[PDB]
Amino acid sequence: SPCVPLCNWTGWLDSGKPNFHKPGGDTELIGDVCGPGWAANISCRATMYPDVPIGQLGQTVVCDVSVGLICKNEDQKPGGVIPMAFCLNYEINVQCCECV
Ligand SMILES: [Ca+2]
Repeated sequence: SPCVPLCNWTGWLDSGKPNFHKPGGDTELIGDVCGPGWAANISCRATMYPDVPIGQLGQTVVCDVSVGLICKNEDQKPGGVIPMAFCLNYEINVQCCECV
């Protein structure tokens, strides 16, 4: 008697955030969490940019379809058009496959 995985979106979630200790460094890795070697859909956004892929706002982040999000701004950048610096809280939504 086997089970059958149900690939559902986790909902927008957030492992790591700038208000924790350092601004950039938002690494939300699903790949080694839900099942290393999966193939499912990811959506990467910022709370203030829910429509726009985070790189487009002038960011250097990599929200990768095989592993999850990787926000790491190493090069300093003061100022902005948002009252926040580079690499701000980002979040992902991934469609991982589970049964209960
Ligand atoms: Ca985050």
